[PDB]
Amino acid sequence: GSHSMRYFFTSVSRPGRGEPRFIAVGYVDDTQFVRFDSDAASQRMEPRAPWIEQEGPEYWDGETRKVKAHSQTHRVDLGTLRGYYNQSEAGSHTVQRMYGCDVGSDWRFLRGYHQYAYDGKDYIALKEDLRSWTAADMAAQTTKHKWEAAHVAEQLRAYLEGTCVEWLRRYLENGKETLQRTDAPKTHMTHHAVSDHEATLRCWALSFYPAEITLTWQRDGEDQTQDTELVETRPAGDGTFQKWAAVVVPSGQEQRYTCHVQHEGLPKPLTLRWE
Amino acid sequence: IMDQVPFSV
Amino acid sequence: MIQRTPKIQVYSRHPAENGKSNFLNCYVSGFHPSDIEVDLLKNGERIEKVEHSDLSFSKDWSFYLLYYTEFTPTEKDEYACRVNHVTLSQPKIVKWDRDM
Amino acid sequence: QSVSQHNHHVILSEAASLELGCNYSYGGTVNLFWYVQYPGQHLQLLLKYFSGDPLVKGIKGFEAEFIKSKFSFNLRKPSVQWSDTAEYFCAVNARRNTPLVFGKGTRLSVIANIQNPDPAVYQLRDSKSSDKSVCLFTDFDSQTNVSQSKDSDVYITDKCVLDMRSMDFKSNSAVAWSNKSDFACANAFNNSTFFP
Amino acid sequence: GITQSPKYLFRKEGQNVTLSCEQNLNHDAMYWYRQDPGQGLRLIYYSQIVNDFQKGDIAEGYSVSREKKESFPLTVTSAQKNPTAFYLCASSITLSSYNEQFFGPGTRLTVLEDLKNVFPPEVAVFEPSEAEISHTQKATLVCLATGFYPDHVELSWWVNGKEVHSGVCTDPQPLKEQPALNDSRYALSSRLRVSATFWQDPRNHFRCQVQFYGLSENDEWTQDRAKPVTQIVSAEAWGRA
Repeated sequence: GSHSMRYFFTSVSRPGRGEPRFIAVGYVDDTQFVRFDSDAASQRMEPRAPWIEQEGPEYWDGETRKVKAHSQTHRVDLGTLRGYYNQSEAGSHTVQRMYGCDVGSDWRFLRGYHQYAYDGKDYIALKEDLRSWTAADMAAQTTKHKWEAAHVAEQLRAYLEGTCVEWLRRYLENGKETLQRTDAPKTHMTHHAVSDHEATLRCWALSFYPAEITLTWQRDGEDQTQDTELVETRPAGDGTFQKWAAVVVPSGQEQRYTCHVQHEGLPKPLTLRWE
Repeated sequence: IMDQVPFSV
Repeated sequence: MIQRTPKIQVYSRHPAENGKSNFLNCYVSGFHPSDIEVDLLKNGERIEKVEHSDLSFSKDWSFYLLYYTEFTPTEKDEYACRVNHVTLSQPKIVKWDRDM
Repeated sequence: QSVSQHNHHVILSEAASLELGCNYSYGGTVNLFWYVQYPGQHLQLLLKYFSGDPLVKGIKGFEAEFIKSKFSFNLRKPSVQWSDTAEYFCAVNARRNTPLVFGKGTRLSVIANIQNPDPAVYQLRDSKSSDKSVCLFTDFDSQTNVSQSKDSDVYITDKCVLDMRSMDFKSNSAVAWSNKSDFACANAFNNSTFFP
Repeated sequence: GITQSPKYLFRKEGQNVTLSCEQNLNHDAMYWYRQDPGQGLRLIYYSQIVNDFQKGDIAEGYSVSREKKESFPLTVTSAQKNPTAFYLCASSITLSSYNEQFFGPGTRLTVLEDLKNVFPPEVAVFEPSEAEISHTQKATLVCLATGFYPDHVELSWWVNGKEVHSGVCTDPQPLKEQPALNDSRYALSSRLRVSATFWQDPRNHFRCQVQFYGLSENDEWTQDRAKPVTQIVSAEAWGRA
């Protein structure tokens, strides 16, 4: 189906102690493939997926220089933003940046994005047309006016609509055995009696890729929400994901409840029932 | 690959 | 300044089976700022060699990290995750439940 | 990284075609630029490849062709003008946080077209009425060589092309003067015609 | 836009000189180049953003700083032993490939050992001859700047209060007034050609202006003649029916 490449950048100021901590990661869909950590000893962009190992040394030289240039800009932004909000020099603050591109099932351009956050709140973001900006407050309006006069949206649009889509297609081809292979969830249910009249039914979904999935509980066919607990999708650690949904049902009425699992790797939706 | 060096805020 | 308490999940990579090698995971997510201390515990003591994923963040800009180490579950050993964050007045201990 | 402009000096008559070669040694995606430096002026961008059409139109009838396979960005103009006499620089950027790289440059000399040559030597007197005067050799064709002075007491400037753009008229001119008593405009340019 | 140190400047042996370069374009990246005759543009130093600068290809003998976003001062130390050099400053929005560089006017830096032979120019305008007016119906004015040292001048023509470029050509190189001497003073000529009708109008005002680059105001001068400071010398001429 659809696909996406995304890059994440985080810079945390450590005033008085040195340069900001800088961490950068790259994702194709739900798979990380590159990383950089300013506290690592290599001081280089590093691979994190097997299909990116096919890139020559000039790839890693280019990505290392560009990723360090990102950290230099964030280093100055932390100082600039500190002055925009009249903050003190002794406090720690965080800059976050995310951008990338989505493609459809035909691998043609679908949308691009470029977003920026200060201290975990929206600061400025590129709009859908990739030609204008959304400023979240007065301090960001100064950035918006600066970035509009410099026409930096033209440069980003050329990357998001061109370079970004071209390399996403290349990665999907070089990693077709992993990025294009779907992993259906392996499901099972557990039963635990919390008393002599109620029981907990937990519907499990393990070892699936990609991470998108929906678990819904139904009683006699109608949806259920009360006494239903749903946990966030979590990484298993091997490239696949896990998720479970639980419900507290009366004893002797377990056969009235059904768990419905929907995932790309499933030809038809799964239906789970305890007896 | 990622984008080139960004403009400062 | 917005602060977010981390959500904590302790679990194994594969379904737990006594006497079989596995991986103990601790997934912290939805927290801010990124500064966090996570430790994997075996019977109250810290596990030495523990790896973690590279820092990333969700659409709401909250961070998430995965801490993990190889282990072999038994019947008597108790495992847990110890998390300290600026939003916590005291480090939080979450014991490993085999069915959660 | 390096940028190669193969012609160091190009001399062209007016209305002739211009073809300045440019090649780069970097093997990835690039952005490309052509800069022009007119005499007495600073470097200014002539045209650039941003994206899209490999044939890039520029100012003053210039056009460049970006060929990815040949790693070339040759600059062309179908009919050069005298006002195109300048220095031309090719520049390529390699998208890996490295500064823009310029070629060695190409000096373009456009031979001025003199339509109605009328060579003459005139005497011009100082406006402050100091009895000083200079000799003006003007309106000669471009194939005429104005040789230097053969005496340190006599000064002869190189030839000089002015353009009266309102009349579409270009003319050559050289100036001679001397503080000697034997000096005269009749024999000022004999080393190289109407004489009043 | 971008501004830098004056188009001409000189230094003495054992002295360091700092060339200024400023821009109000809100640009992050700034550059310093040295333009050599056969080598093109050679990068000395470049600054991706404030507080960050990296060496170019010929950084030896030079130093820079970037404590502010607007300024990128280049310092030429005494270890740099080039008798003459042309320095260009540039800036761009970022170091990105999509951003072209804007260039300053440039600066010629000369090694001047003895300052006692620095002289400003004398300027005179020579009026067109009646022979040219009758023969071609055109009138050529000739401006002559003489006796200046070093060859740091900028000649311009002004007609009725406005600078003119049409019908103007200036010698590309000055002449040595004493060509056998290494410290000879220089001479420069220029031509402005107008129609005979225009010159024959007495209301028309012609002016040749020469900007000379010499000593600054804070330089020491212990000679008999006037201090040959940076100044403008001019000569004018009006029409003749």
